[PDB]
Amino acid sequence: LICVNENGGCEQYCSDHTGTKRSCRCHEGYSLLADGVSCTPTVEYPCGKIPILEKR
Amino acid sequence: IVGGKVCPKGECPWQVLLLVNGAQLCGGTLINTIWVVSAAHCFDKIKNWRNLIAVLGEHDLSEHDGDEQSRRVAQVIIPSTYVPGTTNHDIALLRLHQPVVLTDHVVPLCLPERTFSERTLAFVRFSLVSGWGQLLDRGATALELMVLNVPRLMTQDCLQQSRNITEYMFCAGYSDGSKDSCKGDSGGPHATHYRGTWYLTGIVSWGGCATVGHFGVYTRVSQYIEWLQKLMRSEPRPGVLLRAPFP
Ligand SMILES: O=C(NCc1cccc(-n2ncc(-c3cc4cnccc4[nH]3)c2O)c1)[C@@H](O)CO
Ligand SMILES: [Ca+2]
Ligand SMILES: [Cl-]
Repeated sequence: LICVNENGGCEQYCSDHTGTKRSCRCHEGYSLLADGVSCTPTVEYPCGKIPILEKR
Repeated sequence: IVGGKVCPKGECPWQVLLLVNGAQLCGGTLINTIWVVSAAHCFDKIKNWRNLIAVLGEHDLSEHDGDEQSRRVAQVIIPSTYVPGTTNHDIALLRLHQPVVLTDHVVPLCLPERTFSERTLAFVRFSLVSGWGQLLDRGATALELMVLNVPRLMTQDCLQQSRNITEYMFCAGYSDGSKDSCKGDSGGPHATHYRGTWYLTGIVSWGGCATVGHFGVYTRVSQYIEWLQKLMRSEPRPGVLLRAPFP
């Protein structure tokens, strides 16, 4: 898994490390799940989500 | 916006309207509670830097519905490399005098990391552009916020398919004269969806509205991520206009 291909499997941000190693990261207002790839909001109004559509 | 549709109220919650003496100037994009990204050229002819207002939560300019939030613009930051009256480096970072309050109608667009934007977002074909600009070339501006889905072109392809695009720009839209961003939309967002979240990838630049044989030109935000992030960590300086070294 490299960040250049398929975003490294990351939902949001991806860093390559020394070896066959990759870390995904999330924007402020999100936290990374235990899958190591998914980002879940930690605040009411995270960036880049549309509240009226998220509630619908 | 030419050939788009009304953005349903609340579905473009990062869109900013910039006003000078109450008059429509340009669009912008909210990226945090105090920071707005717009286009440098919007500020080429500002006389009184103290009468610039940013409005969040706007939708229909004919009415007040209580979701609007207005703020004074405290700082307008422009790259050193921008030359007034031209297209290259057409980006501005605006600091609001007081934060906006996030609500169902006021939400920032995510400013992506550079690597993510270059490696992933740059290959998402379609993105949304929005604003209250002209609905037609040589036509009236919109009273309701409009939005348009546009496909992005690699610059080689834009040059070939066109009947000067730098590394700080990209082309998007249509060459058939039907669909484009227009005067009144500059500074607004080109927003890209990836896996459930929207990100800022372009700024509506200038300037030929839905002209047959030509595509819309957008500031390539990925080139400015580090510049923006450093400025957002900096203290404000007296005087509204600040020219900041680029890179
Ligand atoms: O030169 C000036 N600079 C100020 C200033 C401010 C605010 C707005 C404009 N401004 N004029 C034209 C356009 C524009 C054309 C266009 C075509 N396709 C997509 C986006 C487009 N935008 C535009 O954004 C200029 C003048 O004010 C000269 O008086
Ligand atoms: Ca209104
Ligand atoms: Cl204010």
